[PDB]
Amino acid sequence: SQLEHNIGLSIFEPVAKHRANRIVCTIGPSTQSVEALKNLMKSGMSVARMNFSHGSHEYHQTTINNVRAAAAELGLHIGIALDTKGPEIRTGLFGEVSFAPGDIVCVTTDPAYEKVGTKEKFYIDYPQLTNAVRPGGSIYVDDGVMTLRVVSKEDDRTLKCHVNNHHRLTDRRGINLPGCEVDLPAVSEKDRKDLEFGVAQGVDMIFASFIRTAEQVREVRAALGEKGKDILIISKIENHQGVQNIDSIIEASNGIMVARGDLGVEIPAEKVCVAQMCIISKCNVVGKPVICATQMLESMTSNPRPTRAEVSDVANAVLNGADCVMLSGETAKGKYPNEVVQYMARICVEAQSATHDTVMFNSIKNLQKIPMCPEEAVCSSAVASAFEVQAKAMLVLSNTGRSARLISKYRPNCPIICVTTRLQTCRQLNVTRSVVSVFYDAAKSGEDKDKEKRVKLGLDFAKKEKYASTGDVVVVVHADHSVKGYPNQTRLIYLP
Amino acid sequence: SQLEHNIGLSIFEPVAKHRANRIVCTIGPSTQSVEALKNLMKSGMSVARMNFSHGSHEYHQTTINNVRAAAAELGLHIGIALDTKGPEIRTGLFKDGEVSFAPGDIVCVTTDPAYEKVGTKEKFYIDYPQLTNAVRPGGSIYVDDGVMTLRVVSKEDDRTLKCHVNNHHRLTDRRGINLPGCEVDLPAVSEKDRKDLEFGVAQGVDMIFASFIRTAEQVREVRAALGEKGKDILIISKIENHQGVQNIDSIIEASNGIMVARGDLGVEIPAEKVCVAQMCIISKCNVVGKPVICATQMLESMTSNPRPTRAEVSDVANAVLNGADCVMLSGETAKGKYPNEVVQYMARICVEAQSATHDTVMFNSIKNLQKIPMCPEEAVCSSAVASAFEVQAKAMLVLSNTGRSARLISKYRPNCPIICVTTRLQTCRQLNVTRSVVSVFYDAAKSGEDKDKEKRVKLGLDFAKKEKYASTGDVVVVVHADHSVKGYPNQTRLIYLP
Amino acid sequence: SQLEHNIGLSIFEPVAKHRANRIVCTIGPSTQSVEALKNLMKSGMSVARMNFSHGSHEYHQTTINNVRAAAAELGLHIGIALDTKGPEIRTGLFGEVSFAPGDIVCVTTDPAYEKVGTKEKFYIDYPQLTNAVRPGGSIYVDDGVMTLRVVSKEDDRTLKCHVNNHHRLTDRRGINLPGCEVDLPAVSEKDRKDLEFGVAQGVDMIFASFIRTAEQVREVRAALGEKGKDILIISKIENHQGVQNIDSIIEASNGIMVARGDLGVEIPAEKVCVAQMCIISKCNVVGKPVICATQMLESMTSNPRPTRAEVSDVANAVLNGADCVMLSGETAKGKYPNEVVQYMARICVEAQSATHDTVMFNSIKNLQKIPMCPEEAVCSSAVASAFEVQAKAMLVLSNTGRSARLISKYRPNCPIICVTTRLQTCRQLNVTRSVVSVFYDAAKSGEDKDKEKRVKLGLDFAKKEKYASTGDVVVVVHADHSVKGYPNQTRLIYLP
Amino acid sequence: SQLEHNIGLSIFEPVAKHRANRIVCTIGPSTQSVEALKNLMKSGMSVARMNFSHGSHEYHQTTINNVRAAAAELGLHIGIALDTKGPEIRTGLFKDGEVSFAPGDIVCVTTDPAYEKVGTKEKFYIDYPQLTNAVRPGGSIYVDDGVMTLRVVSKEDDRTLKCHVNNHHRLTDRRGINLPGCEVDLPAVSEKDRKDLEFGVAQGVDMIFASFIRTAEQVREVRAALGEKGKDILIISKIENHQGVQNIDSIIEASNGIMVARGDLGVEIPAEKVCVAQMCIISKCNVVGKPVICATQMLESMTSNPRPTRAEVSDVANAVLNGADCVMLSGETAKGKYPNEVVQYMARICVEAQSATHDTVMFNSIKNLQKIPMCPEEAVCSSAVASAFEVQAKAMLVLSNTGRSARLISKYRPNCPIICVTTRLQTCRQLNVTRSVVSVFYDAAKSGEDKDKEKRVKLGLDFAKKEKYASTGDVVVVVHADHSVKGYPNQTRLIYLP
Ligand SMILES: O=P(O)(O)OC[C@H]1O[C@@](CO)(OP(=O)(O)O)[C@@H](O)[C@@H]1O
Ligand SMILES: O=P(O)(O)OC[C@H]1O[C@@](CO)(OP(=O)(O)O)[C@@H](O)[C@@H]1O
Ligand SMILES: O=P(O)(O)OC[C@H]1O[C@@](CO)(OP(=O)(O)O)[C@@H](O)[C@@H]1O
Repeated sequence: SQLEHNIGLSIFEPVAKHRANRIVCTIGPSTQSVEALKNLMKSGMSVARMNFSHGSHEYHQTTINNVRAAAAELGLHIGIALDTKGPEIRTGLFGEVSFAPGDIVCVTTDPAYEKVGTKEKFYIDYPQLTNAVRPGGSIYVDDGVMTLRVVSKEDDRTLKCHVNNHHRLTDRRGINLPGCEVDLPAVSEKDRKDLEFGVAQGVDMIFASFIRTAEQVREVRAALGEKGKDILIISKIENHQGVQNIDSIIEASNGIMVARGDLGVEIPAEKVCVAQMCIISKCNVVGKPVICATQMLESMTSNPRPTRAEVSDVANAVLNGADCVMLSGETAKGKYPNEVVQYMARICVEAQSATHDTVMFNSIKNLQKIPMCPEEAVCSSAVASAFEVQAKAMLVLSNTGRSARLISKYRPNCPIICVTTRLQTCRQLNVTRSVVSVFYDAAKSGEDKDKEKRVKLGLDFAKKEKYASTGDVVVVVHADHSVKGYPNQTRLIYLP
Repeated sequence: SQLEHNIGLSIFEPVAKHRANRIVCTIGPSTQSVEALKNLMKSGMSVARMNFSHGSHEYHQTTINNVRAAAAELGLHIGIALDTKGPEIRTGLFKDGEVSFAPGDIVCVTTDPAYEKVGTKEKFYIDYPQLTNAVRPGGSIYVDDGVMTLRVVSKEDDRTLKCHVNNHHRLTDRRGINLPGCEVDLPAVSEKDRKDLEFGVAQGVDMIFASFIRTAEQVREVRAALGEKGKDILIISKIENHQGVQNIDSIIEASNGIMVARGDLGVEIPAEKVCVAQMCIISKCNVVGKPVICATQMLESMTSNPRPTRAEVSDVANAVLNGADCVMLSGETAKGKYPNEVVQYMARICVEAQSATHDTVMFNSIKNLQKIPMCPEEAVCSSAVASAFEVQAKAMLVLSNTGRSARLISKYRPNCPIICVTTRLQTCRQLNVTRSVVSVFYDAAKSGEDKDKEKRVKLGLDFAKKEKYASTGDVVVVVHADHSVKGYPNQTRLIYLP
Repeated sequence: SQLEHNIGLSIFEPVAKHRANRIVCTIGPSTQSVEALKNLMKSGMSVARMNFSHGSHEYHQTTINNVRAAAAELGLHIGIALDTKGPEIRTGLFGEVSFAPGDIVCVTTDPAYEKVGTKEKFYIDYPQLTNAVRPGGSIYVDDGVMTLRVVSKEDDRTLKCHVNNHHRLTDRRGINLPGCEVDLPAVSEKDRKDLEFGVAQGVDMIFASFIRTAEQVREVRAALGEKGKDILIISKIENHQGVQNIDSIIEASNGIMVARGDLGVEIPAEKVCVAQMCIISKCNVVGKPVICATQMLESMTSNPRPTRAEVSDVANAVLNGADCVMLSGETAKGKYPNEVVQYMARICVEAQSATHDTVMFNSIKNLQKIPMCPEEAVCSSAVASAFEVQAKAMLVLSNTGRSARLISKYRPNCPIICVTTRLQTCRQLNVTRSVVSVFYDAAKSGEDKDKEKRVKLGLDFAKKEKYASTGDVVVVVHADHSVKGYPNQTRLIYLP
Repeated sequence: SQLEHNIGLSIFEPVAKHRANRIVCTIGPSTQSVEALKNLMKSGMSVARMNFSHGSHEYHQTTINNVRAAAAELGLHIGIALDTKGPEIRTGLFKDGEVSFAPGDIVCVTTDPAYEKVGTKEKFYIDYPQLTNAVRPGGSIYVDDGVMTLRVVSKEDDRTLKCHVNNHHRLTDRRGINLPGCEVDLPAVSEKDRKDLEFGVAQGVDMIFASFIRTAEQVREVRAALGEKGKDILIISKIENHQGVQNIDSIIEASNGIMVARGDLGVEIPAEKVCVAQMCIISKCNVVGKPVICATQMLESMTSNPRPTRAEVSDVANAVLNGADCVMLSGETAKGKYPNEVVQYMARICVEAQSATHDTVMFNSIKNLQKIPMCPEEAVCSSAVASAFEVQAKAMLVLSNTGRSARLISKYRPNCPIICVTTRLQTCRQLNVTRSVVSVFYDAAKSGEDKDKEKRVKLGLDFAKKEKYASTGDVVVVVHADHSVKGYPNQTRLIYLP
């Protein structure tokens, strides 16, 4: 039981030597230089997030170039993620006002009130407004620091609203419709240009904002088009629809972000913790990477030490089952970008060492539909045989990354060394728990039909990184001599 | 499995009507007035914490009087907790009242009290005579809440360590010292604690939060300090350093309860190791059935902001999921801008984590670790909770004079309120640290002996009905003694509310 | 796990002192005298079975009188069971023949062939014959020592049959239709007279032969009528229909007999073991007594020692979960009636001591629909609290026996002392595992509204029978001072 | 749970096509002819047992030759087992060749060999010199297969016990003696066993069923007796008395397998305690992965009747449910009227009990009791069986030269056939005592080295197809070594049948 595992926990035992979970950092002024990036990588960054809410194509190009130069200097494969600005609902032009508690205000969707507007009749660029918010429900303004409650519908396009608290305003502020189905495009026009940038520049994954339906995930894929077919889509769940539609969004995506900042505006703050637990477990169950985001070490934007709550939050995201934990402002524009990543890495390792070896393995395995595909039977059994011999490492050949993700899904307690023939697989596997990638250049080194070259490369990597030594058993997953497309074989071998 | 339970969780379902977990609030200038305290109680405060690190007896008397007046007007039973300063290690003074250190700086620290008032950048005093025994070369000394770190380089003599400063810091008079990973032979109770404890006993406080408990032997010395007049006051031991964590079993045995004092603990042990200690300490309390409080920075940002961070919301939820009876607020309510709002948030998060808890998993896990044979009252209490799950009881009702039997039922983590009918007002107040329990006072002076339990049972069932725990025709599980057994409950009944 | 429980088993540990399972014996010439019966009771008999297949009303009256006198001498409550002859299918008159392997024969249902018949055209008194057995299936003759396979339908009422083996014949022999729905009456005319005898003489239960449907169980109850409303009906499952309809037969009956002798003729012999396991567990799950019958110690009809298979069979019926095990020929007409019952009792105790304490409790509890009725919550929790304190006995007040059966359903490891106000409850509880009955005569002793007299009677019985001593905890189940109709209260008390 | 599994059982469902359990038959005048033996093999005999309690070497040679000829004509691999007489305790002779005892009779028994040929009602010989040490006053001596019982009353001298006869019995020359609950210091092997063992080794028998094993030390003495030429012959130890049961762990360690010899055991220990020993011994073999045979009277009534009793059917089913690899027939096939029919019945009951078994419960239970870390081949074998369950494999295929790896897979109780491709005919024959296994012989003399395993794998997959275990496009789990590892299998593959 969890309870019996807990009472056996000790703060005096050595922690795991090899960190399983993965850290995503947002880049910004704190961290854009090649030097800052290198330190960030030494500190524990596996994925660089470009927040496309702000900055131009030129700014983000500097980010891209600088990441790639930092990584080449350190001999690392660092994934690069494009986080889209996303379709959004905003007020029209004004140039300011002030709305102290108790006021009564009118919001219009007629586009002749866009450039005009005042304390009494201002624009909202969402043209379906008087559908979504029926009388009695709420309109959130500016990440919901200000709440408005609609009484009724004035003309076809205006609603009447009782203001609830203090606040100032300015043009083009952010609007939320909490608990309301929102019928926006998956992809804004700015998003189209940003995605096609991302394709052209070869980003590894897209963090797709405000994903509400499976259909919107497919819109994002079609926009990536043919040249972008192998770019991961990580759907950001940000409102009640996302949560409602989670099953089918998962099916459509390569992975999920629990985008708690935005989600905690759209749904009551205390319900985010139910959503988190639910979503992370649903992803664990299908073997798709999941990322926990937002304010995880927030106070380290300004302090050299995190709060007790913040350490807890990181530990528990790991215990919940998240592959990755993310940093936003902490690394983008904080005083202590390196220290915050180092803390995050230590907390990960600690939560990982407190995790019961085999509980996830069994739980996940018991929820799988029988019969399995052969490769999944091979990968789950390989993880079982890793526990059985206390393997210090596993080794998988994977070109797309599929097989690595499939092993990671069963949650072994050792590193998964993935020898791959694709640089982009090395980068994309950065969002998958446990996996460590080694590139085999098949053009340079030859075909390796019998797998011996890649196996040797992987076993030598295990020695060099001090995962294992001579005479240690390693579990090795790839195809036999004739099967193509997936691994059908496991071997236990002793390092020479 | 947890994993299967998670995938079935819903944000769309109604949440539990009755909050199981309890909230301890620290009182300060934000919240000390009668009016502020009524608001706090309405928002969900069950225990008022006084931090005796600060403030005179007069300040705290006002807190006590105000809490009592507020609770009287509302008809609530509210616990009052006295949190001791506890013994301390501190530097001496510095010349000019301050001195600045940079990395690489070598400084001698001495336990020779000659140097107490004349600290410099070269040499300063630390008031712990066992210093040169406690930290060897290589070991660390933490200054000013760990903000500054010293590596001990060598022992110069039997009272002097040569140290290396690890980082930039400005140091003022009499800063706190922490000796990570060292035993520490301070008394259980300082001279000041005695005057505060005596004050506590005189004013009739319900519990001590005893600072810096490292051994069971110190818990007993706190009990001895409270004397005969304080024999009934709960001792909740604060676990604050590596020793406390290492001796947790015997400290639990000796205490009435535990507080995981995360702020201090995370200065003594690496910050990341606090989550491991929390999970362990909380579970070990659950297993023996003693209340445990989780403390420190749980909603810290709401000291200034009307909304908590995402980290802070999950912290509260996860403390409840770990199994904590209580969650605590410190500066959030002592000194903060939004003391009502933060208690309201804490209460909402509590209810949400409770509703996301698998109903029977704790019950089973806790039951499976008990030694067999149980004493009869524990077999009675655990089997009552089992019966409650089996009929989906909306409430349980237990007669308890000391609180023992209420705490014993709560140990098994029912998913419904536990209505306790008690003959002691102090039990009413002290059950505020116990999950699920709701107290009703039976006045035996007014109403008579109640040997056959009928009046107390009627009072409880009326309470359940009035307070909307249950309605006519609902099954309620009722635990007390039969007509002859004395000293503990040997009987369980299932009863339809009349 | 079962496997881990097994490897811990020891043949050197003391066995349980108090036998939980119950033994039914068939009476006959070996065992009809008052003396023989007394020894049989001393040996371990809890229920006397009168086999109404043979013997007259007068013969069985002697059995009844003699049982009641033996029991009164020993101060015991012995249940008396009437096992009905049952509707049956038989051939017509002949006066004999012989059918060595390979022969070809014709069977008719025209009743003008009843008194006549020979090697070539003999009667079968089941008039729906050419419906049930379609060409290709089989007709069993004389407990299926002889099998016949039908080729086709000659005239409306005749079938043509290929004989399969040697055998002789005589008038009025037993016929089975293996795998065929058989549309007979639940109650034969002989059965009506026998049941009304049973009512008049006050038998405790009816072992109802050849029960195929719930509806037939109700026919048996209606025949018992008003004066017999409280007589247990134990339905004997004897063919594939019984097995198919088991759920609804269980619902209708007070209990079940797995009538393996008859069942092993109707269905393939090896399938009886699947049926046994299934039926016994279904009864355990609803808390209704079940009896395993037929050939359990067969060879002890003639030998003073059982075979290894026979000892195994008894042990495993107990391990399967059966309340009772039965003896037929072994006690009715064997040389060693006392020894066979003594063996059976020792095997029961051994299997009981090898049973894991709490596995049944949990298994049964986990299959119950939540919410439970209050009395069932009380009874299951009382058994849980018995395990928790290692109670040496439980004590229940029960007038109908309902509450005793409900405690027994949760399978405690100690005796269940039942204080009852009805002599017939004492007798009927003989088919329920663990239960030991004490009669409280309320007319003689008074009302006992506060339960103290019956509780004292039960606690004194616990002392006298050496279940418990002064200072032992006992779990005591009855109503509180105001509730009527069921127990709502449990207490743990120390024997004074 | 078992209980939930039971309630879902159906008599109407199709049963498994391939029998997992194996059947050992004793050969006698009913079954010795080539023709009788072909019929027996077609009916399901996998191992032919010779009972060396009776019969000359010539009789048994005929059995061996006939078994081999029958199996050759059918193309079957059939194990041959030699069951030793074993050492014995017996009475001496009586005057007039007999003597009758009644209850209450006092009789002296002596270990003085002077009395060996002149037993009377007053005094007779028992050929066990340690008698007066082994049974104290109060203890029992069992005569003539326990049919007669003596209570030892007193010790008259160092070679004479005064006894009380418990029951009526007529006693003839040289009846068997059993000393219930006493250690018994007979040799592992009698002088006769040596000539039988030597005969066994010369004729190339596949296994010994070694009688009356009480200690691991005796198992080793049987192995030493078989010498170098018999180093490869399986020793299946017969557990026959309390010692055997008490030392089962070390006897298991020393043996290749166990037979629960219920007939003899139930003379030594109370008859009811045999079910407890059976369940324990069978499970302990399952846990270490050594074959276990259940024996004695399993279908006894079919010695004379064409149909078994209800007890006998459940006995076979329950031995299979306990976990026995094999079930045995003795007189049923040696001396009986219906030797084919009884084997056919045994086989049908086996298949029914197998189909009623929960597929994965054994796998899990067995796996959870293994020490971690496993050796790599056991991790390979148990994980292969896991993969078989996960894809609902219709067969597994394993390369094994000694049988070790086949037995290691069988240990984990897959629900499908385990096809073993072996390079030794003797392994083919010896795998007949192992659940699920079906052997194919690869002739390395004819067909070559097969270093890369491809020929042996093809032979196995062809076998699976020909024998209707699986068809084209079915997944099959395949276990052997990779191209470099020697001595054990380090590799598992899932392969679609071509
Ligand atoms: O790229 P994924 O989809 O993970 O499949 C990789 C697997 O396919 C195989 C066989 O096709 O790759 P490879 O051909 O490169 O040797 C396996 O060896 C390898 O484990
Ligand atoms: O006869 P059953 O149906 O078991 O009900 C008996 C129960 O009812 C009660 C209460 O009605 O009987 P009683 O009135 O005889 O005292 C309980 O005390 C007793 O446990
Ligand atoms: O005879 P056992 O002990 O089963 O060992 C057989 C195993 O060893 C190996 C390797 O040595 O045999 P082989 O050399 O005959 O190919 C594996 O292929 C095979 O599975």
